[PDB]
Amino acid sequence: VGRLIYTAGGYFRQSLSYLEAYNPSNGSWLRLADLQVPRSGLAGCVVGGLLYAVGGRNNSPDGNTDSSALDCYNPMTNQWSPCASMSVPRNRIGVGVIDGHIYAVGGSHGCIHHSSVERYEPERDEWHLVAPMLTRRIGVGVAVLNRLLYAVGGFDGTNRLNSAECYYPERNEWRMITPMNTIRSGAGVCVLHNCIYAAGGYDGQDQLNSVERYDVETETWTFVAPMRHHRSALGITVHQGKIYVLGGYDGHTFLDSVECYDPDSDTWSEVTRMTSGRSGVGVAVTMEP
Ligand SMILES: CCCCc1ccc(S(=O)(=O)N(CC(=O)O)c2cccc(-n3ncc(C(=O)O)c3C3CC3)c2)cc1
Repeated sequence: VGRLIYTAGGYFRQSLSYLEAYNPSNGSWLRLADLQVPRSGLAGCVVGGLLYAVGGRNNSPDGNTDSSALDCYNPMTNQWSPCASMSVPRNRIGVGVIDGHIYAVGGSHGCIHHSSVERYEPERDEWHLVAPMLTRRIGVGVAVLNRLLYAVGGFDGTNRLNSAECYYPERNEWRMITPMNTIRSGAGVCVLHNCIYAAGGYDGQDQLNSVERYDVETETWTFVAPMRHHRSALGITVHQGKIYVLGGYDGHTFLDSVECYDPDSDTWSEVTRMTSGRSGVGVAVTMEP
């Protein structure tokens, strides 16, 4: 009990500093301490009850600064603190956690599209590079299942991608997996039960409402019910056996919609609205502040 869905940063006209937390048990939203630096295209994650904001970019009227930052938010104090910075700026990043360690995957620095990957050790407050992906990927979806790290879709600088790959930590090695049925850049990627879900994204022509899942045992991708809204650059997380998607861009509006997927009924429902429409957020779940 007592866990909230935290959304950090995002974009609407410029990069945002908002930290806001949604309580699925009562429908309430709380506005919490702003990020020290506004950022869109970041990712969020939680280790040891602390919320981490990783990478992104501050797009403002006066600048476009890609972020190498790792910042940690403690719900017990409602305060952000800087942590060690990554080796390189990573906008449009994906992140995953294995065994208490944060993996930062891909992303962009100016016109550079990274294949590099690095791993953070909270105990030592240190990052170290690991093996790079087989593909350069920005707008890459990342998730962890069974202590394996997956990088899904994205954009390599020339093409949006349906390909996906998996990192095996004990071998420090990446291998391709079955590609998705749909090209997806800027999708929401998460894990639920024994599958990696890829929701939404941009296929090079349109923002998508379709959703597909990779069963790690059978190595197949299967479509599930589509979202109500087409969305790219959405936030995503899992809480109490359901997927939550937050915001994004539908080709017309920066959405405030939050939809929730129930795998037992294979249905999506609209559960709340953010306080304002935005894309490019980082999202994670931890205790209320
Ligand atoms: C263009 C204007 C359309 C409306 C719009 C949408 C979103 C934002 S964002 O600030 O959230 N952002 C903007 C940024 O960093 O370029 C952002 C963050 C994460 C992923 C992505 N993403 N997803 C799909 C694709 C794609 O093209 O394949 C991309 C781009 C190539 C990286 C974008 C701002 C404005």
